[PDB]
Amino acid sequence: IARTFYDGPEKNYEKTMAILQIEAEKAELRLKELEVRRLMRARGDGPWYQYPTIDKALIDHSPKTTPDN
Amino acid sequence: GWVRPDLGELSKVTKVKTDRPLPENPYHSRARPEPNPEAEGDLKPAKHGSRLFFWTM
Ligand SMILES: CCCCCCCCCCCCCCCCC[C@@H](O)O[C@H](CO[C@H](O)CCCCCCCCCCCCCCC)COP(=O)(O)OCC[N+](C)(C)C
Repeated sequence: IARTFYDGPEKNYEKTMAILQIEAEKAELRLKELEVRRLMRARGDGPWYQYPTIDKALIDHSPKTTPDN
Repeated sequence: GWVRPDLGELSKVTKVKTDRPLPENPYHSRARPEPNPEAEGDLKPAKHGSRLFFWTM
């Protein structure tokens, strides 16, 4: 029965190790991702949460009938 | 010897030669804030996929 239907304990042992490594890395990635989102939303210095401002190319830099702009 | 200017002459844009130095910061502008640094590097696939709850991709 063991020879025909099953494998040795090493396969399950090392598959468990691989699965555990993947799961732990995903957990730490999720925690880091939440922290990064919080910091970016608080400070606004990252690529995320970049809310639009007025484009400066719309300004007209020509004389304006009056010296004082 | 005064000649009356013709039609179209007093409205010309002309050039002026001056010893007055060109003002540097006429608007009295403050220093502009530094921009957000940049995006750089190569794009790698997401580590272990989306990492949504149970999805392995
Ligand atoms: C000497 C007398 C006493 C002997 C009694 C022996 C007791 C065993 C008999 C009972 C049958 C066991 C139940 C079957 C469950 C096994 C399912 C699974 O585990 O088997 C797969 C293997 O598949 C097997 O072929 C299972 C087939 C069993 C199908 C049962 C059907 C019987 C129904 C009878 C119908 C008869 C005719 C009907 C007429 C109408 C494993 O997949 P695999 O990943 O590859 O194997 C990994 C191990 N390796 C790497 C070493 C290969």
